[PDB]
Amino acid sequence: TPAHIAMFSIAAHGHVNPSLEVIRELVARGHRVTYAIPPVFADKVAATGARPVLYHSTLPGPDADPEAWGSTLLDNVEPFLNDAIQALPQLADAYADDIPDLVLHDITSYPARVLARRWGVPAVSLSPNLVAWKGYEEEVAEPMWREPRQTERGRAYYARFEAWLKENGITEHPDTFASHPPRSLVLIPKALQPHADRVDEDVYTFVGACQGWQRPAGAEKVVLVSLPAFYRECVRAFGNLPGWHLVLQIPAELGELPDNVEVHDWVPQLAILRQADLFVTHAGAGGSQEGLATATPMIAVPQAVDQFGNADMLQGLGVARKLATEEATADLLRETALALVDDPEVARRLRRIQAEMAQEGGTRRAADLIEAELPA
Ligand code: NA
Repeated sequence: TPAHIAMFSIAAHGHVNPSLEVIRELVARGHRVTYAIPPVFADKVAATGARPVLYHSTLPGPDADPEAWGSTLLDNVEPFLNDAIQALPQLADAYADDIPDLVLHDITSYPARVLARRWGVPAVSLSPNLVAWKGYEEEVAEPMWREPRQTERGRAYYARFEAWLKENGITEHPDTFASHPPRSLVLIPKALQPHADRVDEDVYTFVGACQGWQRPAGAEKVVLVSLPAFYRECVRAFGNLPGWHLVLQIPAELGELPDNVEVHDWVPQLAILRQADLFVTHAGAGGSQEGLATATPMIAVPQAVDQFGNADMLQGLGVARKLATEEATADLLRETALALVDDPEVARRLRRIQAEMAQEGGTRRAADLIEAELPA
């Protein structure tokens, strides 16, 4: 009698954590939720109340080095196809006698898309990062693929992808299949989406609200640094700076610590950000999102190209300064920190963005929108 919603993802934190609360909420509303997942994340998934449906994925495990996921475009993308080809039959079999009413999936799951179509039920894509805007194909996708696509390997990748879709009754081009879902909930704030003005809001809905430690007395400004020489620059930057208190998430090669510095291997990030006045971050999604949700200005120290994207966005919003690790020295860190925490306009902008995020809604709204897709 309860509707059966089948969620699909892979064993990667960034492709599971962002929708965990949505899944929990759907279970709380009485829906029967199953969640296709590799065994390493069975416990994680079961904790939401959803039933794990186990399958073997050939993608790197959640603890693998980022290098394992590849350095080139083809190296990054082929694994998702290879995985999908071998995962599809496993999942088809697992669900054969219990076809769901609706398919939910993280963007990485090609099998979810295929099965939704095979089963004749709606699919809802859940994006943990930015989505395509109108013009993306000409502006980003085509230029990006222009060279690899014309190589032998590239031609054979796309040939293989087309054939696989053809074997499952799909005639959409693989680029459409992969990058252009019919319906998507975007789990990042619109503020972190490039060209958000050209995103098709009949397809995509931004639901980026941040639905997902004690400040020392005498601390007038609290700075959290989260994700060597850089940590020591931070110690020199904030150590014994009057009124400041530094929380360093990093481990005895930092040297002697001043009294206003505390170091942890792990910290409750969101809990500290609620009581923090500055956040030094690598500017991945999540970090960027929690900074905005807590109206905490940021020093963005990006390294992995997308972070350079988030960082430029944040800096474009006037709520962060982007620094290279070459610039990330004590004097510049301190100067930047003083300038950001003392700027009433930075604070005003953060309040605006925080309010916009609240309006997007998060968990409750996402669950509503998923229910609205129940062919019902
Ligand atoms: Na804050």
